[PDB]
Amino acid sequence: MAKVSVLNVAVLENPSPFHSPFRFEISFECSEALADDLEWKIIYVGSAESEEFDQILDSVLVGPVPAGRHMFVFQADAPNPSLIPETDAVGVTVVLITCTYHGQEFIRVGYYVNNEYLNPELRENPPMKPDFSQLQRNILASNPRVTRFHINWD
Amino acid sequence: DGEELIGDGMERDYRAIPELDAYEAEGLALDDEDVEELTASQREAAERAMRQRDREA
Amino acid sequence: RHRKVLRDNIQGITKPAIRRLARRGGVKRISGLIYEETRGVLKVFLENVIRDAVTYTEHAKRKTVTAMDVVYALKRQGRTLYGFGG
Amino acid sequence: TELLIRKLPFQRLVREIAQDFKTDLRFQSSAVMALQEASEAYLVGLFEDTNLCAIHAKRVTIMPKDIQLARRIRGER
Repeated sequence: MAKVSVLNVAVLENPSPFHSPFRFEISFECSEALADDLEWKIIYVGSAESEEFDQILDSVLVGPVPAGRHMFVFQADAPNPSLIPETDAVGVTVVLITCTYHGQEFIRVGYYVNNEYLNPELRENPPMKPDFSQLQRNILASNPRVTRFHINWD
Repeated sequence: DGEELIGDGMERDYRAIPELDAYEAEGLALDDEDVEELTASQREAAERAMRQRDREA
Repeated sequence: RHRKVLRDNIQGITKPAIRRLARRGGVKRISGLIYEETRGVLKVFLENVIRDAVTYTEHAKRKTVTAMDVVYALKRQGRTLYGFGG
Repeated sequence: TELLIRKLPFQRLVREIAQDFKTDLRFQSSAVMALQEASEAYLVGLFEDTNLCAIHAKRVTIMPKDIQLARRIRGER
């Protein structure tokens, strides 16, 4: 049974301009000290259609992990709009926070992200080519989806 | 542009149809055949082969 | 005149089931496109759980898939919750 | 009524899918019941996420994108 349990994720600076960084405050419990690193990563799903348009915004390492309750702040640069299909640029998608030990993902937190124009005319008539300077990214941080996977510690 | 799940006339969906609503014995195990559990050795040996299959996949 | 014998036509899953599940999930309206999409997800879900359970059965040296063989495969799937524990 | 997927079509479905992996399989009736309970739960789960995803694009009609997205929030690759 697992050595790490996420207590919380705080979505910070939300909503925000599409280009502003993602800011997360992650709190977790460690029941048994980890000698090696935990790898946390933030994933923007670019297109619902394919797993191929997913962007890894950043990745950080944490460790050794002593036992107890801990926090770190995970910030990452907003996704690169050149890689997002125009159809999917506006409207809903998903961002994911994930954690890995000895190569196996043991947890995946996910949030629905809405990319929306704050400009009433644009909302009415969006340009074929989406303008990302006009898009606000609202993360729904009231409905995280926490998904756990059994992994081998040691 | 789509379908309303409600649904005046949705009652059509909750109909009981016993022929479709129960299992048939064909392909099932009754009443005595090998149910023997997975032990320990075989369990880890199987979990082994799978962790490798999803590696190569 | 000219009577015809009925062949047995159960194959996969029809629309009423999809609506029943969608309704269980609070969905009040669906695209017609939802039906195909949903069968696909079910097939894919079942495929992965069945393949894992078959492999548990192959190792037990028997031709019957037991209930524990399924339970075990299901643990390989991962568990979604709507909040954080703690 | 609590009907979701009817027992027989589901059994037939499982049997067919299982046929690709191994030949001449039988199941315990409990095993089918479990796959059934599992499938039904997994799907109502996505549907729940589906309505939620659809409510935040501000639509009343769910679409295959919403389903696509819902499997991603759980990380089906």
